[PDB]
Order: sequence, then structure tokens, then C-alpha cells
Amino acid sequence: DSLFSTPSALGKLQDVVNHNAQALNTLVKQLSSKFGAISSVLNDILSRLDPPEAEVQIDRLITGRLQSLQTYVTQQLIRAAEIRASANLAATKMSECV
Amino acid sequence: FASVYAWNRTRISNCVADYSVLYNFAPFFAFKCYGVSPTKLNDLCFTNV
Ligand SMILES: *[C@@H]1O[C@H](CO)[C@@H](O)[C@H](O)[C@H]1NC(C)=O
Repeated sequence: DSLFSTPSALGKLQDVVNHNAQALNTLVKQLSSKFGAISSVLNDILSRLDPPEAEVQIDRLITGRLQSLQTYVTQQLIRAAEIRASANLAATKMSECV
Repeated sequence: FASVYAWNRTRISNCVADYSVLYNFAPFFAFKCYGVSPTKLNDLCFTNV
């Protein structure tokens, strides 16, 4: 009765799902940014500019997408350390409470 | 040709733009292209020119 009625009962497990699904949306929505280049599509840059000038625009995309990946991994390592803290607490309760 | 203060703009639409004809006037002092490389102009579609 207190779980089939109260909606925010499993709000700790659902919050874990939300944070990981929200970080992937931001990671894949950073592919639409330009970071200073003329376009966010590598095909457009490759099919509009000579190789001497295409590398200038492409390097703006790489350094911006590379920094978007590092932000995702670093905050994933930080968040995975909270989960392991709660996984060590649940393993302690499983062996001492149960 | 018109004066610089009354420059004449010509619409270009619904045609085939073979840019190889541009070099018939060979003595070009400057051919600076912005955004598009001058060699790839024959493989692109333009909304308005
Ligand atoms: C201006 O350009 C238009 C459109 O191409 C052309 O019909 C017209 O003759 C031009 N006028 C002058 C004064 O060059």
C-alpha cells in the first residue's frame, strides 16, 4: 500500500537512471555545435574546402568534441564512485542485517 | 560596370553553374574565396546566388 500508492518511493533508483540518461543526451547533443568551425558536419567541411584549409576547420571540431568526451568520462568516474560507495553499503547490510 | 555606390546585383537561379567558364577571363588579379574552395564549386548546390 505504501509502494503501490506513493509515487516517489523508489526515487533513489530512478534518480540514478535519470542522471546517466541525461549525460548521454548532452554528449550526443554536442555534435550539433560548431566550436568556431563553419559547420558541425564533417562532410560539409570536407566537400567545401581544400585539404590545406579543411584541416583548420576540422581541428576546431576535434578539440571541441574531444573536450566533450573528457567531460563525460570524468563525471562518469566521479559518479561511479558514489555507486560503489552505495554498493559497499548494501553489501554490508546484506551480510549484517540479513 | 556600375559605380561602387550603385553596384548592380544580378539574381541567379534555376540553372546549371559550370564555373569552368569563369577562367575565360584568365587575367584574374584576385580570386579570394570565402567558405568554399574555388576548386569544389562544381560539385555543390546553392540555394541562391
Ligand atoms: C544590372 O543587372 C541586371 C540583371 O542582370 C541587368 O539586366 C542590367 O542590364 C544591369 N544594368 C546595368 C546598368 O549594368
